[PDB]
This record gives sequence, C-alpha cells and structure tokens, in this order.
Amino acid sequence: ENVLTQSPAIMSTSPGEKVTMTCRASSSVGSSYLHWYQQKSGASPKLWIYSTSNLASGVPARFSGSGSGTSYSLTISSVEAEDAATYYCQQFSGYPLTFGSGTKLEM
Amino acid sequence: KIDFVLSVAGGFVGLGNVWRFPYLCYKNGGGAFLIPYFIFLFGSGLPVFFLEIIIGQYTSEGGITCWEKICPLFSGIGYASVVIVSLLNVYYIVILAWATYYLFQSFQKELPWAHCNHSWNTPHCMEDTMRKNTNFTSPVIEFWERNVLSLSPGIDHPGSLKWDLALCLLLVWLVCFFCIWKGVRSTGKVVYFTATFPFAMLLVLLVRGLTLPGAGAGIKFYLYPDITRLEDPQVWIDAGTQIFFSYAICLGAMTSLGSYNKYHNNVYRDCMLLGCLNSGTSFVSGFAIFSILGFMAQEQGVDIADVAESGPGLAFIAYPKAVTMMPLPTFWSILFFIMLLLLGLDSQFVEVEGQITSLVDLYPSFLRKGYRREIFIAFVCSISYLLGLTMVTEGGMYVFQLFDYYAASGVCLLWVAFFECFVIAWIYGGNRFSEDIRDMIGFPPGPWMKYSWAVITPVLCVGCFIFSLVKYVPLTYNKTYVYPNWAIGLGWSLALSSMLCVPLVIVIRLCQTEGPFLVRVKYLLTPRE
Amino acid sequence: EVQLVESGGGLVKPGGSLKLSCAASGFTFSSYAMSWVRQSPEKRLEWVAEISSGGRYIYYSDTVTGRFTISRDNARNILHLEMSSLRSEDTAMYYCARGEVRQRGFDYWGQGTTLTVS
Ligand SMILES: O=C(O)[C@@H]1CCCNC1
Ligand SMILES: [Cl-]
Repeated sequence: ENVLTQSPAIMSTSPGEKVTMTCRASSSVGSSYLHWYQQKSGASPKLWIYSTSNLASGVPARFSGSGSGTSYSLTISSVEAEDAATYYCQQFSGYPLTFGSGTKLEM
Repeated sequence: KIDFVLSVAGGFVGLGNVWRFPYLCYKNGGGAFLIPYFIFLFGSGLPVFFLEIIIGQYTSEGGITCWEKICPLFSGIGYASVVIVSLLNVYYIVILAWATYYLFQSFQKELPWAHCNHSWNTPHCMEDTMRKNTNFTSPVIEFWERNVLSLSPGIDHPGSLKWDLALCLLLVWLVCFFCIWKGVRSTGKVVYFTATFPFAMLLVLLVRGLTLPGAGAGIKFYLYPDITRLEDPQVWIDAGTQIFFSYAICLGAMTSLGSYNKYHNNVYRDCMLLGCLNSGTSFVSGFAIFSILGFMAQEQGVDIADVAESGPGLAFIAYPKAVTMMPLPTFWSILFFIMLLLLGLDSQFVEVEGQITSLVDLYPSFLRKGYRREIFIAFVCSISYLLGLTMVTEGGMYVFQLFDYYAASGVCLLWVAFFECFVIAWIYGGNRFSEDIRDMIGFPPGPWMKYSWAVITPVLCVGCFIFSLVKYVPLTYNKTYVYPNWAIGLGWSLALSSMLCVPLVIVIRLCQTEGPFLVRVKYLLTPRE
Repeated sequence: EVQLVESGGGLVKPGGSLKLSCAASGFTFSSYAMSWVRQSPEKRLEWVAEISSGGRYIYYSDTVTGRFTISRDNARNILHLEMSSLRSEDTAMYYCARGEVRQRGFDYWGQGTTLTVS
C-alpha cells in the first residue's frame, strides 16, 4: 500500500495569516487521483479539494491546492476562525486506498 | 499531449481524409454532404470510437477474443471485422499504386499532364487557358483516364493487364512485407518528420488553393447546402460510411488493444482529441480540394459540378493541377506524392499488422509454432496481391469503385456498428458497461456516450438502412456510367461476405449448445468470466 | 444527493461478528459506487472496502480483506458491511462514503456509527 504522510501534524496559526500544508506519498500518484478532505472537530469529513486544483462546491476560493509527482500541498490565503479543522490527503490511483496522517489547525 | 498524437494519429489519418472525403463530398453536391456528416459524427463517431477503445482495452486483445467475454452469441462481429479488414487491404493499396505510378511519371523536366502534345492524348484536348479564348477535354483529366488508368469502356471488358501498375503494386507490397516481417515501425526519431510533413504539404496545397482566382465559388459550393439533396439516402449513406471509415469504426478494436493499452492516460480526452484532429484535417483538405475545383470551373467556363470526375479520381485530377500551377511543378508534384505515399503506408501497415495478429489469434497452435510467422505474412501479402491484380487492368477502375462502395463501405459498416451498439447497450447491459469503464479508467461514460450507444447510433443505422432500401437507386460510376446487374450482384456479395458473419456464427453457436433452445440462448447470452 | 445515514453500531466482545448499515436517499443508489471509511479513536482515517455500483467489482484493505465482507441492496438503497472477526484494533467509528468517481473522491459522508470492542 502507498503510505501517504503529512509533515505538519500540528499547525499553530495567527488569524488572518496564510498557511500552507503539504502531503507526501511513498509512491508517485496521478494529479487527478489525489483529493483533500476537511473534518470539523466532532463532525464528519467533507470533500474539500479534488484533482489537486478543483475546489469543492462548499468551499470558497479562499482555499487552493497544487502539487505533482510524490509531493502535494494546499494553500490558504487568510485563515479565519471557521477554517480551524483537520485536513487529510487521500489517493485514488490504486487500491488499497490510503489517507494521510492529517493536519489540524491549532488556532 | 503530442506524444499520444505522434503515437496514434498516424494510423487513423491517411488516404480516407485527403482522398475519400473530397470525392464523396463532390459526388453528393458539396454542402449537402456536411450536415449528415456532422450529425453522424456527433451522434456515433466519437461515442462508438470510444466504445471500440474500451472494448480493446477490456480484454487486451483484438476482436477475435474480446467478444467471448461480452456476448458469446454475437462472436461473429470479430469475424465480420476481420473480413472487412481483409477486403479493405486489397483495394486500399491500389491508391498507393496509383500514387507510386504518378511519382515515377513525375521524374520529368515537364509534367506529362501539363500539356497534351503526347501520343496517348485524344484530338478533343484543348488547353485550359485556351479553352475559354465544344466538347473539349482537359489534359489533366484525360491523362488520368488514359495513361495511368487506361479506362476500359465498361466493366464487361476487362481488357489487358497493365504491367506498370502491376510492378508499382509489387514495389508497394514488397515494402509492406519487408516492414511487417522486420517489425519496422515509426518508433524512431523520424516519426516527427513522418507525422509533420503531410500537414505541411497540406498547408502549402491549401495556401495555393485559396490564392487561385475563382476559389470563392468553390468555397460557396463546398459550404452552401441544398436541403432537397439531403432527401437522397445516398448522401446520408455516404456521410455515415465516411464517418465510420475515417475513424476505423468496426476496425479499431483489433489495434487499439495494443496501441491504446497505455495506463494512467485519459482515454476519453484522447479519443476526443483524435476525433477533433481527424475531422479537422478532413474538413480542411475539403477547402483545398474545392478551391482547385472552383478555379478549374472558372478557367474552363463550366459548372463546378461538371469539372471533374465524381469518383475516386477527384484527388488525382485536382491536386496535379495545383502542383502544375506552382513554380517548379516537378518538385511540388514529387513532394505531394511522397506525402500521399507516407500517409497511405502507415495506415496500410497498421491494418496489415492488425489482420495478421487477428488471424494468428484464430490459429495460435499452428501459425505461432515457429518460423511460420514470416510464411503467413508472405502468404497474406501474396493473396492480397493476387486479389488486387484484378483492379489494375483496363477495366480495373470499375472493380475498384465497386470494392470502395461495397467491400469496406455502405450498409456493412452500419450493420456491424448497429449490432455492436445494440449488444453492448441492451444484451450485455449499459449499466454493466458503465461499471466496467468506471473500473477501467476511473469514471463512468456519462449520459452522452450512454444514450448514443443505447438509442442514437441504432436509430441512425436502422433509419439509414430503411431509407436506403425504400428509395434505392443503382450504384453508378461517374455521372453517367450505369453498372450491370451482375456487377451490382458482385458488390452485394462483397457486402454480404461481412454482413452474414453475424447470423451464421449465431446459428452455428446455437447448434453447438446442448439442451433446449431457450437453455441455449440463456447459455450463449450470459457473458464469460 | 442529500442524505446518508449509518446504523447498527454497538458494543461487542473481541472476535465476534457484527453487521453495519448505511441508508441513502435523494440519489440513485444503484448507479453510485459506495465505500467505507474507518476513523480510528486516534482520529486516523483508514479505508476498509469499496463496492461498485452493480456490486460485481469489490475491493478490500489488506488489514480487513480476510475478515470483512461488503454488500449492497439497490432495491432498498441500503449499504451493508458485515464483519466475521473483529480484532482489538477494529474498534473505530465507521463512515460510508460515495465514491462513484475516482477522479473526484468521496463527495458525501454519512453521520457515522461507533463500534466498541472489549
Ligand atoms: O485512411 C483512413 O482514413 C482509415 C484509417 C484507418 C484504416 N482505414 C482507413
Ligand atoms: Cl472524415
């Protein structure tokens, strides 16, 4: 199984600033076969970014994503209070499906 | 990406776009041909093409095996496709033989078709410029009719066998046999030149076409329609057949299994790009052909529809005129004919390789046992040569026209496509086919492809077939030559050689299943693991 | 595409068997692929299994391939997940997700149900 790992497991942040978090995979995955999900504290996860560029319907343009090969990341223009949640990177290139360790904003 | 184009588009882009499409458009009155052309395109061409790609990738094999895992009852589709390719390879290389003959005749200080002071030329000839200074004849057309072709007055008079055309065919088939047996393919760095030279030549020819005086009438005839003309089932059949032929419909599955087997690629977008490119080059070459036709009409003082032959020789009549109206005509003629040979040779190689692979898949125990691989290729190339030798005689043009209309064209392609789409959509199941495509490439076809397979393609096929058999008109060569009843019967036999492949295999497999008849149908309809 | 609801969570002994349910409404369940996503008590997400729209193609994770089994009911639009032997590490919260398009991911997620082994 292609194990995906996210380095900044904990991200202390200041409101209104820009935050970028990255995901790494043990093997190269297609650009169209990786997606990001947002999980609120105590709530079910929801799709956030798919195909590494396409933002979901429920997320504004404030969020963005980029990456290729074995390295991938997302960017936030300005983090608000509502942006505090846990984000996971997942691959869809081949089974078994794997999810990243997750990155949770600590502020 | 350009990699997919250079890898795939070479086998599809060929003589069908630059030669078959212009003469079919000219035969049907120009603009009236385009509306059914685009209707058939956007209704079935891209969807059925993507369906062939999926079928090839599903089993990683040609039509000889993939149908056993879908619907064993309708396994005759693979045999029908194989015999279609067998009939196509016999007559497709006659165009290359004519191109080689023209190239050999181009090695002169002056082009033979530029003037009519020569011995083969009739007294009725008159120079095009001086024709508009009676029943005069242009040197370009009568050269094609008498020197290259030596046209017999009818198919009932085969006449003598032309030795020069036979040797040109021999050279082209020797090249084909060498390339197939040596595994030669456009995998080297020369593939860039091989792909890019034909488009550059087409662009130069188009630029020449637009700058000729009177080309505006040619473009008007090309683009202005005539509704009443669409009422002729002939134009609908021509448009649908051209759509299926240019895209290798009912032929793609034997080669896409290997060529389109690359993983992690977007099959949907690749098929869309190929469909855009093929239609674009065909529609672009249409302008080049019709501009020269309009210039000829303006120079000779005759109507556009009467300037040239309404048959396979439209390209060999128009393009030599264009290269004759260029500085240093010999150089441009030579370049054009090498371009035509290069476009035809790659498609011929792909078709012959697919035929050989399918046939050795019908007999792997014997043909693949050793050195028989080269002997089978040699036998195939010899049998195809002996079959095509009928078309180089003085009356060979009529046989070539009959083969073009019936052997790999007409109701046979509609029959095979309709049966394929009907099976996949209803008997195998559209819901199962969508799931298979989801598992293969990651996303379902969507509604356009599903509805086109379910309804749009079968409705178009049966509608064209019914409109043909209710408003039937005999096939004719040029605008006046009527074919005899035995020639029509021969053409219908050529069409039926592929048409009957489905019912005969159906009945053979039905008689090969034990138990009651209903048990036999239940056993044969269920797909295999 | 509105509602997804899980049910069947409970407390069982290790090594037992339990069957989960995931009801769907507002969309064609027979034409959408369904997958199960498992959230461990350490909040780590883990994939379990995926079932196709027609149920012919089925995949499992390496940790649950030999013990779990997934099924669907297109007539009732109910997704089932049955497990034969729950190990000590099988305790988690289970989510059913819609995964029809691989290039788009899990569009919708259910409320989820907790499963406890002790
Ligand atoms: O030349 C064509 O247009 C087609 C390409 C594939 C073989 N059939 C002829
Ligand atoms: Cl075309």
